[PDB]
Amino acid sequence: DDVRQYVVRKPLNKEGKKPRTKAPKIQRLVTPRVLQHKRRRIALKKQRTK
RNA sequence: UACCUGGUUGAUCCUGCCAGUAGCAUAUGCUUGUCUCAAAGAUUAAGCCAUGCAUGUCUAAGUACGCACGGCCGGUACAGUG
Repeated sequence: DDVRQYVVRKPLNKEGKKPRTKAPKIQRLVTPRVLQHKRRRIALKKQRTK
């Protein structure tokens, strides 16, 4: 299950400022970039063996 | 530029040093218009030190929920600057 729909967002409201919400960047989140990095590492291993 | 000169005697020839002579380094005195370089708290005390400064550092690429700013949509995980 994804965790992006449970990140605690803090509401921001300041005197004279438009209100908004803030969420942190989720660490150790498996993302396509992470899998691509893992696959590139595996491909480098393949290339070295060959 | 491989150079000497005065001084021992009544006079002479010597040994011989003293004193002259030129540079170079520090100091000092007097004087000083232009211009280019340029040493400089070593010598005595590696003595003692008020104060300020002399060592900091971020890229697309470690960690950004500081509205501290801030949007080409804001249920956006993380826009961006930081």
